[PDB]
Amino acid sequence: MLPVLWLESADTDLDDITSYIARFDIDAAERLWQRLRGCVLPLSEHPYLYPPSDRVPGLREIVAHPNYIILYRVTTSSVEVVNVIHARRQFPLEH
Amino acid sequence: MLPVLWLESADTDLDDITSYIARFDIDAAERLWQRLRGCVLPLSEHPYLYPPSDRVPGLREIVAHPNYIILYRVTTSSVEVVNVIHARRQFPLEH
Amino acid sequence: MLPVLWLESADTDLDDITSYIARFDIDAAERLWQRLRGCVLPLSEHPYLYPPSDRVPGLREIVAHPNYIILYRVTTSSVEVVNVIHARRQFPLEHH
Amino acid sequence: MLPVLWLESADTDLDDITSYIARFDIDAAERLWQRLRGCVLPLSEHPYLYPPSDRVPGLREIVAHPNYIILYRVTTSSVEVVNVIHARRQFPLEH
Amino acid sequence: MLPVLWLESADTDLDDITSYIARFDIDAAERLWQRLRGCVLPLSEHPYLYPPSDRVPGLREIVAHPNYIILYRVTTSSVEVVNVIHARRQFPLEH
Amino acid sequence: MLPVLWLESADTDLDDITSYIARFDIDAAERLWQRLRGCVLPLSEHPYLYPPSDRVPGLREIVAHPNYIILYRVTTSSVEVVNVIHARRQFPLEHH
Amino acid sequence: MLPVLWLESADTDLDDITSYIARFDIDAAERLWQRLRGCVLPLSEHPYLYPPSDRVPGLREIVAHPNYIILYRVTTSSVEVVNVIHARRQFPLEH
Amino acid sequence: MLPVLWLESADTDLDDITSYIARFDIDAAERLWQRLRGCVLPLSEHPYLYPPSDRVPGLREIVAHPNYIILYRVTTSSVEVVNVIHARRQFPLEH
Amino acid sequence: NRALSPMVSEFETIEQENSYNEWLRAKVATSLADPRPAIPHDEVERRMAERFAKMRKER
Amino acid sequence: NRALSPMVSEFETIEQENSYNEWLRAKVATSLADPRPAIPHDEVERRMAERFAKMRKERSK
Amino acid sequence: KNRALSPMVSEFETIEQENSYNEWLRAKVATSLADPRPAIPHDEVERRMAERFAKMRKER
Amino acid sequence: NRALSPMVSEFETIEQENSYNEWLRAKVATSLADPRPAIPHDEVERRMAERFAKMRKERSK
Amino acid sequence: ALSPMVSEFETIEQENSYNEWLRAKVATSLADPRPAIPHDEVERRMAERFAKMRKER
Amino acid sequence: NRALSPMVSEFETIEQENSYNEWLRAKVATSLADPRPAIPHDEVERRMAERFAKMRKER
Amino acid sequence: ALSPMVSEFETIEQENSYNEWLRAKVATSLADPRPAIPHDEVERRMAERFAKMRKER
Amino acid sequence: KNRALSPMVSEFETIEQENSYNEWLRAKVATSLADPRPAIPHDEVERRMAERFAKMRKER
Repeated sequence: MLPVLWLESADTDLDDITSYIARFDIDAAERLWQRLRGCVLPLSEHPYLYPPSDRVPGLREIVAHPNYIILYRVTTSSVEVVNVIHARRQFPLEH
Repeated sequence: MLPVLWLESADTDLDDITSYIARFDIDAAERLWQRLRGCVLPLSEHPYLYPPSDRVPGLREIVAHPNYIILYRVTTSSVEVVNVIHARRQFPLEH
Repeated sequence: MLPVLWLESADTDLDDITSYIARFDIDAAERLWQRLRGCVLPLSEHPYLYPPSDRVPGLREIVAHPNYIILYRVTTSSVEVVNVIHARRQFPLEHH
Repeated sequence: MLPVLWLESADTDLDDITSYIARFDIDAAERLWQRLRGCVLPLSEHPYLYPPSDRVPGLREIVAHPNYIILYRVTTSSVEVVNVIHARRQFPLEH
Repeated sequence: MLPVLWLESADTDLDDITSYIARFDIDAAERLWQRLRGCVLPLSEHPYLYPPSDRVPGLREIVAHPNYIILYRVTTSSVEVVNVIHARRQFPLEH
Repeated sequence: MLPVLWLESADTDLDDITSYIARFDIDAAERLWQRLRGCVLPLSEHPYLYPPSDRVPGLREIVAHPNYIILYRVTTSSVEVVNVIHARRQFPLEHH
Repeated sequence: MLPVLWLESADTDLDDITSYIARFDIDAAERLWQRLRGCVLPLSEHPYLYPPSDRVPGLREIVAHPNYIILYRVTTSSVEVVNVIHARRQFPLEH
Repeated sequence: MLPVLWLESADTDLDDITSYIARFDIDAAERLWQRLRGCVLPLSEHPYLYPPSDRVPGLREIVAHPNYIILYRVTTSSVEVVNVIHARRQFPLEH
Repeated sequence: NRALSPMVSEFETIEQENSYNEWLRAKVATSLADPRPAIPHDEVERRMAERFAKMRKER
Repeated sequence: NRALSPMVSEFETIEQENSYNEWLRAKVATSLADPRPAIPHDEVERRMAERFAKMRKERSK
Repeated sequence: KNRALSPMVSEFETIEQENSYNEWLRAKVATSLADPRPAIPHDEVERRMAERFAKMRKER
Repeated sequence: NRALSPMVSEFETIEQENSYNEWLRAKVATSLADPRPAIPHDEVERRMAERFAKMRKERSK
Repeated sequence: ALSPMVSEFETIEQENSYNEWLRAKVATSLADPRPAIPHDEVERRMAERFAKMRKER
Repeated sequence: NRALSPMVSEFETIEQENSYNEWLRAKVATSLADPRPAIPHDEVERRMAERFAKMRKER
Repeated sequence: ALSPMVSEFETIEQENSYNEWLRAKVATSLADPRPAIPHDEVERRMAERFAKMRKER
Repeated sequence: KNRALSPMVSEFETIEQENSYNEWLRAKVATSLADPRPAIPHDEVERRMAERFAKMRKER
């Protein structure tokens, strides 16, 4: 059993993605976070559940939605959300 | 604990989807089945793991890949792969 | 690991309760089902998690909300939702 | 695995509820504590088990009984019981 | 994770202990069961927790109280309470 | 996850109990320590596992053997073995 | 959390090793089983603890003693002891 | 949770052991340190995992490899690597 | 008889508390004795989405 | 403000619901800002047994 | 009415596509469920797969 | 047979210890050979509440 | 060039440019000193985020 | 007073049961109030192996 | 040939013969149809094993 | 007395080796514990390692 933790950088991504979706539908930005949530939390008891990332080694890919991927790493003491990205386009970006 | 079963129609979708990917890259059609596998089998011990389908009620959606979705139903006695579809386009074909 | 099953009578409750709740707030009816759901399913891996029912022995109580209780029984081979009830009033009182 | 800790303010809540109850039934005071306690401890191995609080964000709600709610926060090093409240009335008071 | 099951013979033991105790203290009968029960259930997530029985091989001993032992066997599909015995005297009898 | 620590007074018990047990069975003294050990250490990952002590509140009882009890307290930062005692008789009754 | 299971073949090894040691010291054969035990059971909560086997891929090596290795595989539903071998010599053998 | 610390003398053993293995195979002396690593660090969250040393009391033995043993002590405030030795021969050297 | 303090009970009267309990006992006993076989969670899930969809259409 | 049906909410009117939810928010915020460090479960358990014991003594007098 | 969706808000280009996609999916699943041919277990699909790729690799 | 010290064993003499351990062995073996299938925890829990309830009724009469 | 059935991208260079960006992004995110915050704090930061948006109406 | 049935208690007399309890309460309270800092498990483990070794030597 | 510090074997061919044997052994053990028995049954088979040996004295 | 052990019952050839090995180990640990030089954390040993192999690889 591992506690679920997010990197400060994966949360900065969450705003950048939700804020962008709020411009058209504020509920779509909300619904996304609920599908994001429903992937991140299940990992506490089943961490080694999602396959390893091909593009980024040592990380695991969650295709939460056709256009969105959650990237996590299973540490010695926790499950760590590294970044959340758009599966098709280069978004969000570094600032 | 539930046994993993596929509907005959979900396997005819695997045939129509992999017999098409092989034409461009025969390994890509192989790699897909391996991501389609390590997402269908894990359901035997965790069947209520993937969220319910919005578009189709009573079914559950697995976004296995940005372009591909697995649709399954958790029965009284088994986990049933209903269909495998293209997340973006209307494919595979009718017969 | 146990499969989560509902009794026909427990769904018959869900019906009556959402059809009633909806006539004021169609989203409240929705939200309720999502809080019931988020209780019922977690039982598949942790069934002995909610305490036993006092009023009904051999059953377990989920106070999902101050006004709503889920009653389940952990069988030899499954987790079974027996009934969903209003925690304070006699409702839904099956009319047939 | 996280150790279960209570805030001084949640205990000085437990005292309050138990003292009022005892005024009628001293055993009901006792029975409540078995149940309140039998809610708080299971969290050590399953911390993300109870849903997040709507009214108070960053906290999680345990409807321990129709009239009583336990509010906890999971952290970096421990599961923390923040307050215990009557689910329907404004009681016990803060001090 | 394994479901906790009791053998009919261990229950027809619980009855026996509770009936004898009640002859003096009916609450001691009750208090025992909370503790006997509060030994048996923790096994669902931690089955290999209590050491193996010396006197009876393939079984595990729970010294629930100085005068009482719970005997369980873990298996393929469930944690099984085999018998409940008085740790010091030959009681309750088999039937 | 909590580190397992023993109070000087709980070891002082272990001493008296093995030195006593040994004068009959040097292996029984050994075997006892291995059953105490196999209780004490598992607490590091599961501290809230043994029920609270009735006679001493805020402490937890491990009936390691019908004649022997381990008493521990789960602190803010550790699992602490307070004393090891004979479950039926007043022993080891610290002589100083 | 995974249940600890042994393959029939890893238990046939256990006799072949203990029986061979009993010819010189029957207690040494016993002590070995206790060091074997103390490696196999800890795996139920920490399966991915011992490194993967180099010689045999998909298996994990436990150097329980300078002359003895435990080989296990972490399945979908259990931790499986595959074989127990002498770390330096080809022993025990196939029959 | 305990921090992983090495005694200066245990690191001088690493120096004498790896500066000798490099003479035959420089990669073997590297591979050894990687098996010496993924056995020393896991102790931070599981320090009471390896059995106590028989020959040296108050210490714990890690048979990292058939020819090599890690000796550690779990202090009040840390996990301490005392020495790394050859499981078969009297090596490394005194100074 | 005797009505109860809201801290003590989720009911107003003892008389009531019981009337509720007996009702729940009778309800569970009816629901368990019921022959109609148990439907899995995903079918209830289906019956739900169907239910709200039918209501939203009555606009 | 309007009235609420018991199926809809645990409160009698919205006015109450708002009053309650602001109270709870203020309570938690008071409880978190509080300096007194968090006590482990077994100490609360101790403070409990002591509490009921003191009451039971007061009933048989 | 017909709108042009962002590939950041939907997996569809327009709303017309989403409707005709979601009716197709509904019809597909409903066809697949009404289908009488009994469901085959995972290991048989696994078998049918290895056979499928093997037959393709043979085609030079 | 010889006498045992309470620190050494939970029994008064070895004779008892042997008698007890053969009884326990026979008891478990009877309990395992028994055909009646194992009932889940919540059913035992049910059979319990019923048991104590029947006794409490017998005390207030 | 790539067929949409084959890949989520458009060309072979897209499977180069995106994946190098992602590799650089993760490597930036891991090298970052700011310690990882637990799920319930992200949950808190979220409710606050949507609440601030709903107010802009 | 009143002696107890062995099924009911691990003691023979109520008088005794209590005398034991008060002793345990006083023992724990002495042991907790004790200033000497707590030794970790591995040191107790060390003190043990040392203890038996010293006894085996007295052959 | 190998130095004992370098390897647990004796020669380079020993690191071939032993590892092929182990590979063949595991592959035999996995292909075996007899279902895996739980830890407590092995535990039972053990107590029985040592008991049978102690009796031969 | 001096005996010839099986490599299946002990990690030593003879019993004389075991005694002189176990006294050496006892003396080694006792030297290592009595040592005043403060204990360095894992990441510093990790650093001292990468530096060690790097210096060796440089020696052609």
